[PDB]
Order: sequence, then C-alpha cells, then structure tokens
Amino acid sequence: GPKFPRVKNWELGSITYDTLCAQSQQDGPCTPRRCLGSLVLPRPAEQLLSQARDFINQYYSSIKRSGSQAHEERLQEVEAEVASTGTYHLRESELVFGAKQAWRNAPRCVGRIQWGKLQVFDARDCSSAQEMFTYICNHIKYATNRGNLRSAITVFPQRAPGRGDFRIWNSQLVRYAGYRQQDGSVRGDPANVEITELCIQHGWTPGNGRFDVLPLLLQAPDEAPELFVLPPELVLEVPLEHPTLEWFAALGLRWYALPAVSNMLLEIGGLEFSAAPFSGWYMSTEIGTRNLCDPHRYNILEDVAVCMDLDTRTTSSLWKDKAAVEINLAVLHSFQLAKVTIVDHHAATVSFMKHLDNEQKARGGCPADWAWIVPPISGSLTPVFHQEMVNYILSPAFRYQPDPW
Amino acid sequence: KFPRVKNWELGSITYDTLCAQSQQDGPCTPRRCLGSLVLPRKLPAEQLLSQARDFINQYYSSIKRSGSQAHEERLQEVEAEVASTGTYHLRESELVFGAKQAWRNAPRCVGRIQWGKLQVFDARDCSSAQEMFTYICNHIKYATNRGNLRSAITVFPQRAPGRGDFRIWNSQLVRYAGYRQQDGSVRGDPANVEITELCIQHGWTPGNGRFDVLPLLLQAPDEAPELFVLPPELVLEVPLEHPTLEWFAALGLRWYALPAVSNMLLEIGGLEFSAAPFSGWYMSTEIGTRNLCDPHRYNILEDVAVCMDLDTRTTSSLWKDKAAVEINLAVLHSFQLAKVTIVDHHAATVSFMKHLDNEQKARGGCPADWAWIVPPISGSLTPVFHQEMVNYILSPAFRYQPDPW
Ligand code: HEM
Ligand code: HEM
Ligand SMILES: C[C@]12CCCC(=O)C1=Nc1c(nc(N)[nH]c1=O)N2
Ligand SMILES: C[C@]12CCCC(=O)C1=Nc1c(nc(N)[nH]c1=O)N2
Ligand SMILES: NC(=[NH2+])NCCC[C@H](N)C(=O)O
Ligand SMILES: NC(=[NH2+])NCCC[C@H](N)C(=O)O
Ligand SMILES: [Zn+2]
Repeated sequence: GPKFPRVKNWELGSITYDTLCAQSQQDGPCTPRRCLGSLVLPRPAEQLLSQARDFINQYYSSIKRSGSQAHEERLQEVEAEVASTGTYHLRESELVFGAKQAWRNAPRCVGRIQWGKLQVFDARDCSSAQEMFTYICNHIKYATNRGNLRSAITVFPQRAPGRGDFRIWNSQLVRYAGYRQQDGSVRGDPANVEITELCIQHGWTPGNGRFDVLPLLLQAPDEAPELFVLPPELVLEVPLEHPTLEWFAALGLRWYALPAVSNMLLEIGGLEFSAAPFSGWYMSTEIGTRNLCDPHRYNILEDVAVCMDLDTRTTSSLWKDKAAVEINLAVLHSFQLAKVTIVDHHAATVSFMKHLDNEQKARGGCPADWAWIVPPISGSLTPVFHQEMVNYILSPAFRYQPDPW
Repeated sequence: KFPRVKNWELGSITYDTLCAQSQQDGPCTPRRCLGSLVLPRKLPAEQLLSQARDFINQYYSSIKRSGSQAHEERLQEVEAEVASTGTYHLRESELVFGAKQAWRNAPRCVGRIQWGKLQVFDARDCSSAQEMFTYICNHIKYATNRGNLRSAITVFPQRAPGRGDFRIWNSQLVRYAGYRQQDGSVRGDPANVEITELCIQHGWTPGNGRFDVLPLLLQAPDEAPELFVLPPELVLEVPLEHPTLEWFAALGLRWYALPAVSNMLLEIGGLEFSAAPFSGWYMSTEIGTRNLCDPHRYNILEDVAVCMDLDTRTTSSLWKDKAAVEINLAVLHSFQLAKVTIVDHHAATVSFMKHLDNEQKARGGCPADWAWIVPPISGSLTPVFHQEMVNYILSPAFRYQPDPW
C-alpha cells in the first residue's frame, strides 16, 4: 500500500490515505513508545526565513502562481527584509489568506466547513490599549449582527525584536465572572476565577451574580494592562428556557451569543500575532454540556435532575443522561427562539464529515483531533465517532501561549 | 522524560513512569498521532529468550522471590529449553499470572479494577476441535454461573514453528447471525455477515431470525475448521423490556449475557496463544449504544424514536439522544430484572478511576486509550472524559491477529 496513514471509517467501510501530514514541519507530543494524543496541552534567525519562504509558497500556490515572477520577487523582498531588520511584514491579502488557513488547519475545531468564510479585520495599525478597545467593540458589533452571527477575526500588531507584546488578558472577549467564597465554593463560572481576581486587582468593581460579564483587560507594548467595560447593549445574551418544562425558565440560567477566543497566538509564516481574537457561533453542546454540566463549571446536572424528579441516589437510573439531554434541548430551543445562530452536535458533525471529504480532494487529508471533534454527549450517535482521524500540526496555526502575568 | 498527565475536573497532575517499561512500538510518531486508528497499519531465539527472561523476572518479582534458588533454576530451564527446541513452555502458575497481567495491561479495557479476579482454564492439552468444543462449553457454563457472572479465560495450545494455529474462527463465542438479503440489506447483526457465510459454507443450515445464535467454527492445526452448535441451554439470553414504555418489549429485542472475545491473541514471555477466549460481564453501553444503535449494526434508533412519538424529521429535536437514553435504560432494567450481571457506564468509569489511582501507586502509571475508555454516550458526564491518559504497549498483552481464512 502507500506509506502514508491508512484512515478508515467503520460505518461506511471506506479507506483514505492522508498524504497531507507529509507537510507538517512541526512535531507534536507522540512518540512510537507512547501516545500522548489525549492531553490538552502537550508539555530567531535563519529559522524565520524558511518558515517565511514556506508560507509565501503556500500563498502563491493558493492563488495558483507558483514559479511566477511576482512569486520569486516576493521571496526576494521578504529575505531582504529579514536580511536587514531581522523580521518582515505581510501584505494585506497574505494576512487574510493566512488567517483563514490557520483556521482551516486547526485540529480541534469541528466547524471548519466554514473556513473560507471569515471576515478578517486588519488592526495592525493599533497603537494603544484604548484603540484595542475600539476594535474589539467593532468586532463584537460586526460578528454579533443582532443574532445573525458572522465569523470574524481581528489582527493586532505582531511581535517585535525587543518590544513587548500586544495581549488580551481574558481568555474570551465575553466571559462570566467567578467569585471565590470562604465557604469554599465559587459563585459564577469557576473557570474564570483567576481572570476575575486579576481584574479586581487592577481596579474593577466586582458584581456578585452567577452571570456577570467580565471587563476586558487590554495590554499594549511595554505597558501595564488597562481596564475596559463592555457596553451591555453590545453583549448579546440568551436567557434559557425549555420548550415543555415550564420551570427551567425559572432557574434563571443564561448564556452569551458570541464565542470569541481571545488568548490564542496566531502564527503565520513565522510571524507571531499574540493578540488576534476570533469568533464563530456556538455548537449546542459547548454551552449545554460543558459550560453548564462540567463538574468544575456550573455543574447544574444535579439541580436539574431534582427538578425533573429523577432518582439521583443511583447511577443506573441514567439521571445524569436524562438531565443532560433536556439541558442541551433548552440551550438549542432558547437560541432558536431568540433567533441567534447555533448548531446542534448532529448537524455540526454531519458537516464536518462533508468537510473531511472536501479536504481529502483538495489537500489529501485533514488534521483532526478525535477526542476533541467527537461531542461530549451522544458521541457514537454521530458520524465522526466512526471516523478514524490523523492529528498533526500544520502552519499557519492557532497556538496556545503562556499567560501575560 | 515522562509525561505530566492532568485531571481537568480536580486539577491534579501525575507523572507516568511506567511507560519507560514499554518495549513494543505504537502507531504514533512525533510528526503525526495515529492514536484513534483501531488496528495497526502492520497487522528470533535470542529475542524470545529476552522476552522470556523479562517475563520470568516479572513472575518471580510478582511473588516476592527475585534471585531466589527457584528463580535462577527456572531461568536456566528456559535457557536450556529454547537453546534446544527453539522454544519453551510455561508452568501453569506462570500462565495464570500471565493471563492476569495481560488484562491488567490492556489499554482499551475499562473493567481492569477486576484484573485480579480471573478464573484461568488451562487447555494446553487439547488435540482436536471436539476437545476445544468441550473446553469452550465448560468456560461458558462456568462464566455464566446462572447469571452471577464470573471472569474467565481458557488458553489453548500455543502457536508452534511450522504448523497451523489452534483458532476459534468466531469473533465472540456468542454472536448473532447476519443474513444478507437479496436487496443488499442485512437481517440480524450486520457485523457478523462474513462469519455467518463461512458457517453456511461448512454445512450449517441457517436460521431466518434477527437473533440467531451462530455455531462455532473450531480449527485444530492444519485441518479444515469443524462446526459445532452450542447447546441452547448453555447460552443465556436476556429479552429487552423497558420499565415504563410497554411497547418496547413487543419490539422483540434480545441480547446475550456473556461477552466472550475469541479472535484475539494472548502473548506471554514471547509465546503466542492464538486461541484464548475470555469473558467478563457487559458494560450497558456496549449493547445499548453500539450494538443496537450503531448505524452499521442493528441500527434501531429510528424504530424507537417513532414508537416514542418524537420529531424524527430534524436533528435539533435531539430525538436520537432521547431514544438512545431509553435504550440504554432498557438494557439495564432488563438485565437487572433477569439477575444477570451488568455494569452501567457511570459506575464502570467511576471504578476505572479507582483503578488508575491503584495503578499509579502500584506501577507508576497505567497504559490507557482514552477514545476507548470514554463511553459512546454521556462522555463528559463520566469522570474519565476529564482524565488525561497515556497509551502504550506492555507485555503480557492481548493483540489482534489476522482472520484465519
Ligand atoms: C463558525 C462556527 C464555529 C463552530 C460551530 C466551531 C466549533 C468549535 C468547537 C466545538 C470547538 C471545540 C470547543 C471546545 O470544546 O472548547 C472549536 C475549537 C476551535 N475552533 Fe472552531 N468553531 C467555529 C468557528 C471558528 C472560527 C471562526 C475559528 C478561527 C478562525 C475557530 C477556531 C478554533 C480553534 C483554534 C479551536 C481550538 C481552541 C482550543 O484549543 O481551545 N472556530 N470550534
Ligand atoms: C469484568 C467485566 C468486564 C467489563 C465490564 C469490561 C469492559 C470492557 C469494555 C467496555 C471494552 C471495550 C469493548 C468494545 O467496545 O468492544 C473492553 C475491552 C477489552 N477488554 Fe475488558 N471488560 C471486562 C472484562 C475483561 C476480561 C476478563 C478481559 C480479559 C481477560 C478483558 C480484556 C479486554 C480486551 C483485550 C479489550 C480490547 C477489546 C478489543 O480490542 O476488542 N476485559 N472491556
Ligand atoms: C476530553 C478532552 C481531552 C482529554 C482531557 C479533557 O478534559 C478534554 N477537554 C476537551 C475535549 N474536547 C473539547 N472539544 N473540548 C474540551 O475542553 N476533549
Ligand atoms: C471510536 C473508536 C476509535 C476510533 C475508531 C472507532 O471506530 C472506534 N471504535 C471503538 C472505540 N471505543 C470502543 N470502546 N469501542 C470501539 O469499537 N473508539
Ligand atoms: N464555537 C466556537 N467558536 N467555540 C470556541 C470555544 C468556546 C468555548 N468552548 C465556550 O464554550 O465558550
Ligand atoms: N465487556 C467486555 N469485556 N466486552 C468485550 C467486548 C464485547 C463487545 N463490545 C460486544 O458488545 O459484544
Ligand atoms: Zn498519538
């Protein structure tokens, strides 16, 4: 057979070979002796040049111009600029291309059928933390679009030789606060405890509800961060209710429309963009299963099961399962009622299968992280569970990065 | 270097140091992770010696006897045997230890808390298919123990130089037939279509039902397989009813009490046991999710959802998730009403956590395959979902092997 990964789908009985992985420059955490695929985070000179050269080639390739004069001219111009300034800049449409690509390359994202439709806001002119606030507000305005959501990314200035990074401290543009108590517990979203304490430490006046939208903490080159509160009318939220369980409404649960990861470094041709928030729309299970049922988040399963009158003294009643289905249902219903874009884990995964097939044709593979693509309820009930997948790092990429503090 | 392994629910980190013991390579390389592939792409005297020395040192260590008189004379035995015949033989108590350690090392198995309680039948004195059938019959009889299930393995003669393997052609000792219909579709378990055909092709007259217990095809070295029908009364079956929905029963669904895998190979101290069928008891989801709801299995979701009165027409109604849940519920009710051992997915993954904990203290880790340990439903609702796991091959070991035909 071909010596590239044989990938099988056990439901359809079909084979593909992933030849795309051959392009991976970067290595991940597995070795022949032990597989580390399940861990969340696995433990410049002439280097820049070859990262840069490869990205330009991806670009010129994508516009079908490999070998052309614009192409070799562009390669020369890049290495003249690394030659003298130790770095280089990207043309506008080179940035747009690379941003989209990073998304298309992201092994953990199930929504990639949408990769070619992303609005890229150049913000490489940004000079202050004030300015960052304006762009972010603008992004949120555009992306939200009164509930009819549009995928977008804003790109702030890249990293530079001996000059401090641009950083958004928050992990998402929109996050609920988590307050620590002496009684040990956490009010709000326990994931956000640290960023909450940090905002207070930098001079925020805390609320004290389960659902207080956090202020942004925005950092500009070689400065302490600055505090910024989102105008509430910009932050669209969805109150949660059940289509038939009248009391669910009374739990006073809510969620925000816009998922906007603000802490991930965007790497393109070796240039590093530390502040480059992107947003899409949610998949039902992110809110409904992880955010609301993780034992270390809102952990509402028990509350709800009691309301449903389930027997929670025993695992074999599948009370945890019954409550979960009904919560997910409520998330979906409430967004549909509110006319805010959402996608259920079935439709979502069905579209990823379509994505897998498009990429097979186009690139000869699609890097994908199974543990992360399979939804956290109803896994085997969805087609991706039966689909083997190869994971590998391609560049451009979205990458995790150490916290500014 | 040893992997930091984090639990995300509890914030606890640990370090897996056992994996340094692993001698066999897996399918992953630093360039791409093949963690989710089911089977290997792949699938001497000096080397067997070393696998055997390593195993014997293991066995004496296990009984607190390293460097004892017994230990050294046993190594010298093996020495002499191999040096002469190109091979050697295990003592019964070594086998017993080996079988146990093989289950202990099995990364895809969530029942390993049970690893020390295994009844081991030595069947290495078997010269025909007939005898195999009598051994297979005692195993079932004992394992089943009228519903109070008990874990067993039955080890037939090891492979040898230049003669056929003892093999059980069936993938489990109890499986339902799959009959192809002229119109392409399959009546009964579609994963068993091949094994069904082979049985008709060696003289078995088929049933015409969804739930026909297949015969056994048993092969002694270099003979045509022979066919044997299991006695109806040795094969315990549960009919499927549901606690509250009366029509469910009418649906006629049944399943069998004994999960007895028969197509895998047991490797101990480099000896290979080509027929070593083992059984424990079922986890509910194996049946109620996979075997009944996989689209390429009995595929019953839509039938139920229809009976359940649900909006079949759109994915947003979560009809699948809803039906899946009842179906698992009914498997659990039905087994418990028949006083036949079953473990649910919540209880099982809770006990798998304890196991991981016991093995941390005992060995410095636990080879575990995340994608196989997380149930097919309610993933993030069990504690394993949140537990990083390192996967790798330790010996003794169950391995897959080619089909004999
Ligand atoms: C358009 C609608 C979209 C849907 C339904 C979608 C779906 C998802 C889901 C379910 C995850 C895993 C989330 C988790 O469990 O934490 C994910 C992760 C990711 N997505 Fe997408 N996505 C979409 C748009 C986008 C866009 C526009 C980008 C970037 C341009 C993106 C890039 C990523 C990245 C980088 C991750 C991994 C983040 C991490 O490792 O924590 N997503 N997305
Ligand atoms: C005590 C009752 C047991 C329970 C509840 C249990 C649970 C499981 C489950 C859910 C799987 C995944 C199975 C699948 O989806 O096909 C599994 C796999 C496995 N189990 Fe256990 N198990 C038990 C006993 C045992 C015993 C006694 C052995 C060997 C002596 C064993 C060896 C394995 C092996 C080799 C696999 C790999 C399956 C494969 O590759 O097909 N299990 N077990
Ligand atoms: C289950 C696992 C990987 C193992 C550890 C963990 O907590 C995870 N977390 C996430 C995951 N997948 C997604 N989409 N999101 C997670 O947070 N997969
Ligand atoms: C989903 C995956 C791994 C990927 C390929 C596949 O079809 C699987 N099959 C099984 C699995 N886990 C279990 N327990 N059993 C499977 O058959 N995990
Ligand atoms: N659909 C997305 N873009 N998700 C991005 C990750 C958001 C994060 N999982 C959340 O629930 O807020
Ligand atoms: N509980 C076990 N040890 N099972 C072995 C696998 C059985 C297989 N999953 C089945 O449904 O028949
Ligand atoms: Zn791996």
